[PDB]
Amino acid sequence: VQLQQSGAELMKPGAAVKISCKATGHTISRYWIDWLKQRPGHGLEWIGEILPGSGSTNYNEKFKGKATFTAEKSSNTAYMQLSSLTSEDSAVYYCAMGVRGNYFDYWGQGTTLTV
Amino acid sequence: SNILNRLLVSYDPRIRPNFKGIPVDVVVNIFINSFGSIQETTMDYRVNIFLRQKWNDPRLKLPSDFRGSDALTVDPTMYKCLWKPDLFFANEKSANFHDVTQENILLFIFRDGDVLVSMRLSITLSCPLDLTLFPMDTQRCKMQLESFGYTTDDLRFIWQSGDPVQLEKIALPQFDIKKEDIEYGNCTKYYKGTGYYTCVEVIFTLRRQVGFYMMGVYAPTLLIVVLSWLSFWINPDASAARVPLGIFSVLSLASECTTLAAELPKVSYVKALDVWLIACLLFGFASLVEYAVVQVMLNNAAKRIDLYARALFPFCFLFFNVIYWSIYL
Amino acid sequence: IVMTQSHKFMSTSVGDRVSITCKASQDVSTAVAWYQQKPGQSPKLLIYWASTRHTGVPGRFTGSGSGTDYTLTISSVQAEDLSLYYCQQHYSTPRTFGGGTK
Amino acid sequence: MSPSDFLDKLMGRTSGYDARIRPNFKGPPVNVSCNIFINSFGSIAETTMDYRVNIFLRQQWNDPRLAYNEYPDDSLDLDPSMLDSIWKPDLFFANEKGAHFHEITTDNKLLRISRNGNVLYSIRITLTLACPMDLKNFPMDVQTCIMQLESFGYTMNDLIFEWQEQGAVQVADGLTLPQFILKEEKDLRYCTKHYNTGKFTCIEARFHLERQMGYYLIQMYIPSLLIVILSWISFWINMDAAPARVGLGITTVLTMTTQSSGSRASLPKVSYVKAIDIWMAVCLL
Amino acid sequence: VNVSCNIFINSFGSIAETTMDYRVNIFLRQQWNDPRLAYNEYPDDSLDLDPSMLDSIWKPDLFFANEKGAHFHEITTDNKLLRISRNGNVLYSIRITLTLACPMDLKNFPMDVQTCIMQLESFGYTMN
Amino acid sequence: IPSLLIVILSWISFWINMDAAPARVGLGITTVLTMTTQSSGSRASLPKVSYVKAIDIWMAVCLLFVFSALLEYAAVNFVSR
Ligand SMILES: *[C@@H]1O[C@H](CO)[C@@H](O[C@@H]2O[C@H](CO)[C@@H](O[C@@H]3O[C@H](CO)[C@@H](O)[C@H](O[C@H]4O[C@H](CO)[C@@H](O)[C@H](O)[C@@H]4O[C@H]4O[C@H](CO)[C@@H](O)[C@H](O)[C@@H]4O)[C@@H]3O)[C@H](O)[C@H]2NC(C)=O)[C@H](O)[C@H]1NC(C)=O
Ligand SMILES: *[C@@H]1O[C@H](CO)[C@@H](O[C@@H]2O[C@H](CO)[C@@H](O[C@@H]3O[C@H](CO[C@H]4O[C@H](CO)[C@@H](O)[C@H](O)[C@@H]4O)[C@@H](O)[C@H](O[C@H]4O[C@H](CO)[C@@H](O)[C@H](O)[C@@H]4O)[C@@H]3O)[C@H](O)[C@H]2NC(C)=O)[C@H](O)[C@H]1NC(C)=O
Ligand SMILES: *[C@@H]1O[C@H](CO)[C@@H](O[C@@H]2O[C@H](CO)[C@@H](O[C@@H]3O[C@H](CO)[C@@H](O)[C@H](O)[C@@H]3O)[C@H](O)[C@H]2NC(C)=O)[C@H](O)[C@H]1NC(C)=O
Ligand SMILES: CCCCCCCCCCC
Ligand SMILES: CCCCCCCC
Ligand SMILES: CCCCCCC
Ligand SMILES: CCCCCCC
Ligand SMILES: CCCCCCC
Ligand SMILES: CCCCCCC
Ligand SMILES: CCCCCC
Ligand SMILES: CCCCC
Ligand SMILES: CCCCC
Ligand SMILES: CCCCC
Repeated sequence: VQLQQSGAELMKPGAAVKISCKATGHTISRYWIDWLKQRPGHGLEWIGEILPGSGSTNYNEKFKGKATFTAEKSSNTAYMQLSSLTSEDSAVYYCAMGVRGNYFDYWGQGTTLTV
Repeated sequence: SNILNRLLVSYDPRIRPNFKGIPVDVVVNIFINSFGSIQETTMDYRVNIFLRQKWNDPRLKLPSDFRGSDALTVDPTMYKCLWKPDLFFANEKSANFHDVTQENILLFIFRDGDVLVSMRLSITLSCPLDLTLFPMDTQRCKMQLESFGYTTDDLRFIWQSGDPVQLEKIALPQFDIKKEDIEYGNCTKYYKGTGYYTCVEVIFTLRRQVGFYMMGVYAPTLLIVVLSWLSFWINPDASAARVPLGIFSVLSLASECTTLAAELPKVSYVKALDVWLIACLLFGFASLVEYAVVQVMLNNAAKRIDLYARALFPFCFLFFNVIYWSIYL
Repeated sequence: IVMTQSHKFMSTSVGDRVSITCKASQDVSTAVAWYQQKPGQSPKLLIYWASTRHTGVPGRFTGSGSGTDYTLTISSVQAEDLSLYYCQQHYSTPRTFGGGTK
Repeated sequence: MSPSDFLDKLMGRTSGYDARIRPNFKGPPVNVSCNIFINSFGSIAETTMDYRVNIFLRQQWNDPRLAYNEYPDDSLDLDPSMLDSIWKPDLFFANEKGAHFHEITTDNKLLRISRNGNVLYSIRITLTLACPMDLKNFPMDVQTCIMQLESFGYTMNDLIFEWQEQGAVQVADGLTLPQFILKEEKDLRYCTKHYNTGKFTCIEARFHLERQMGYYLIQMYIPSLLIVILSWISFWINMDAAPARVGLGITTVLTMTTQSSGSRASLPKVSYVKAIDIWMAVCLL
Repeated sequence: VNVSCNIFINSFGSIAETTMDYRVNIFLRQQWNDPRLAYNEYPDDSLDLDPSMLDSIWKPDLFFANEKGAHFHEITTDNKLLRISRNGNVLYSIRITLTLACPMDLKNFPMDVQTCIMQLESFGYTMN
Repeated sequence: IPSLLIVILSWISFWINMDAAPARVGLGITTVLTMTTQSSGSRASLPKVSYVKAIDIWMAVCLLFVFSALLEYAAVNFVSR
């Protein structure tokens, strides 16, 4: 099981970027795909979760509307879209996955974002 | 224990939430655990699903002194003390609960009285089959959910706004389902004397794989019709050869007509699998009748009839394949 | 829940015993995980449920504590143990971590 | 005053209602107007001589001690679990041959007690009723399969059944039948059982089932129609072709034997002669 | 609460390629700790009990995700077992017959090799 | 073995004089009798499956060889005028 994200991203304010999480090793509609945020100076932070098959999502109350989770079983990849980018959004975004619990034992290499 | 025993006290499972107020909203959800193949003989199919229900019940509002994670996952055997929507399946011939170690039920009670119940059922739903163009057909089997004892004034269903049916991988023996229409939220039944009853249905589409029939019906039947054509190049004086060679082409075709319909429903209308067999049964019989026309010609150069028939039935038959496989496929 | 680590930076020599306190906000009582994130890589899992180890972790990492006060423990600090350590509660839905210890 | 105190004053604890005593005990018999709604009619078995039907058995009566004044509603749809502490007519199906309630996610029961006591009672039942079939002319027969709603433990001075005056039997829309076409006319007569114990109530509903001979005309007739005309070409070859001609006759006279034997797939092994086995016997001739 | 569970299969059979399933009866055992059953009254390490007492303790509600039909055995009694160790360890053995369904890949039917599974899954309790 | 025995028996048609048309053709038709029956019985207890199996490309190939056996003497009558 492995999670291969996209590359680094550079956006301007007001725009919106979509980060992918290419699940290489299992069907994407099998496990919950979690999304995290690592902003330097501060610590990590949990964005939400999406079961890529049933379209169910449980966003964090701080990221409601700011983040949108989607999936596409044509290529086994889970997407995240950040709307209304600001300077606060400068951070690294991961797509973890907890199989036997609500911990994060499978991680992605990271996707640097710089507004 | 007081997180739950303090709620069920003064709680009445015989009274729905908002008794005289608005109707009760039930957001129906389903996960297909297994999807059995269609039984053409009985017009049904066996399915194993996880029926999920999610309504509001303001008497189950958890107190302010309950932190929890977000829900109140309780003993699954505690469902007998709560109100539950009484939805049946209007198509099921014989359904079934499941208690393999104990009864398979969820019960989540969120902080705002919201309730989740996930039964685990195995339904034998009945869907009528339209066997016209039989091997190349496609059916649509329903899974109508419906309330029984509560009119639309009291109880009211509606599908999940996201993915109501959550099938992941089924891979039937000779069927397949990819994406369909979870339609007719206005499926509400009207019954004279009782009233309007809620209904919500999912009509799956089930294409049929013709691979089994291309090598079990069409393949062997095709060679037998070509087997009849061997009697055209044989010397017509050999009466005891072309005649037995032709009777085989009608006997084996007649046998295949009964062997195929023996495991199908006895629908009273010609299907695509019968137009093929009845056609091949006539090309075989026509070849044998051709010999009688040639045998009479000797009773008086009849080789011209066989010569004109050597390169006529293959043309008259291959012309059939273009017409047949273009209509039904 | 507000997980907290009251020591952003800890000092330790190679071969020491160090305890990293992650004082939870409310009572989870077992739901704690500990992560290690070397510079420029994803935080790998070390402990989950506050006392169990992950597949392929060295045996010098030991979780303890319960209720609110938790603690990670490294018996013999090697050279690779010089990185960031995150605690994490997986008891509720909003899964805060608690800053990080160095 | 409360929705729970009402059900406790109408039934249950503080009611005094006794579900063991019929309404108007030692009075006029409780007449029970009842209608049905068939959902999935079909599966008419010939080897077993029975059919399977899915119906909603609705039956109405009047229990004078269920008359309330608290709620101004005309009727009141109670919970489907409170129709176990009220009296209920104990009717069975005289030719049911197998039956079972439906209990999927809840007992499929309906209760509606009007303000004057008029009780409604709808339950979903899957029956495997038995109808003796007359196969004198099999492929073209016209059947008449019946169901009998009979009382068991009450005589006709305790419990009397009736049909709904208008629309006593109702069929679901688009209810089709393979091999059959359920005629829209349905006879509703008074069966009445006089047993060793006394007069017992009964009401049956005739169902006429005209058979669709599309199947048998393609499966049984055309193959036999073709094999018979197959042997006719034996009259054209020269008489000297002894082995070829006799081979044509032996196979055709032999194949008709297999066809006639195959004409009893699901037909019950019955004494008299049918209409399909004297087409086979004549073509065999 | 985690439950180390093991299986003892009495018999396979009726492996139907048509129905695409197989029947088996097993003795599903499963052990877990229950700290409010530890006792200091009897000096016995383990302590067998009447299976009628098995309906008053907590029990994990595991199901067979591909069971396709199952049933307890009630012949002459409940075929249930219960021994509460003196620290809380609860043993739980029950006889069960399962018509498990295993999809068969018949690409080489007469001389193939099948792999039929048995998924012991929880239903009403999440992973935490 | 039964299907193997039928393919191995249809070959005897070549061990017969080329004049016995009823013999060879009667043999080439009797052999294709049981092969269609043997092949039909091969799917007795098997589910209706789309892809081809191992036994299915055995009954079909034995059917093809037994089919070509009868098809040969139809090529001999045309030649052996
Ligand atoms: C309930 O859940 C928990 C977690 O969710 C399950 O966890 C089990 O945990 C045990 C450890 O407590 C684990 O057994 C370990 O296996 C490892 C090998 O994979 C061992 O390395 C490990 O350490 C011991 O063995 C090492 C090698 O011998 C030693 O180097 C090490 O020092 C440890 O040895 C200690 O203990 C031994 C024996 O007691 C003794 O020599 C000394 O006292 C020494 O101090 C553990 O042996 C299990 O593998 C985990 N479970 C699974 C399925 O993997 C737990 O199983 C679940 N069930 C129960 C009933 O708790
Ligand atoms: C169990 O048993 C009880 C009582 O035995 C039954 O209840 C009685 O049912 C009968 C008929 O089913 C009732 O008698 C008749 O009711 C008719 C109501 O229909 C309308 O008819 C016309 C046309 O719409 C209207 O003018 C009329 O007002 C009604 O609204 C009446 O039509 C009858 O009266 C009229 O017709 C007669 C005959 O022509 C005249 O003589 C009258 O003057 C009048 O013009 C008649 O009343 C009876 O009322 C019901 N109650 C009682 C106490 O008898 C149950 O039906 C039965 N089954 C159950 C309970 O399931
Ligand atoms: C469509 O689904 C709905 C289920 O909700 C069904 O009709 C809709 O629901 C009820 C009728 O069963 C109607 O409620 C009405 O709302 C008005 C609003 O002012 C209120 O005044 C009435 O007293 C009543 O409560 C609702 O309007 C109706 N929707 C319509 C009419 O558009 C029905 O079973 C399904 N099929 C239809 C509507 O064709
Ligand atoms: C099924 C009847 C077919 C009759 C065909 C006519 C005889 C062949 C004549 C070829 C010149
Ligand atoms: C039964 C077919 C007989 C056809 C005879 C044709 C004579 C010209
Ligand atoms: C309805 C079947 C007609 C076939 C015609 C064959 C000549
Ligand atoms: C199989 C068709 C052969 C045609 C030959 C043309 C004389
Ligand atoms: C289904 C209709 C086919 C007719 C073919 C006539 C040659
Ligand atoms: C298809 C092979 C049959 C033999 C032909 C030889 C002329
Ligand atoms: C009783 C009728 C018999 C006729 C047989 C041909
Ligand atoms: C495999 C499909 C062939 C259609 C004639
Ligand atoms: C399998 C069909 C081939 C078309 C000639
Ligand atoms: C009604 C069936 C007609 C077949 C030729």
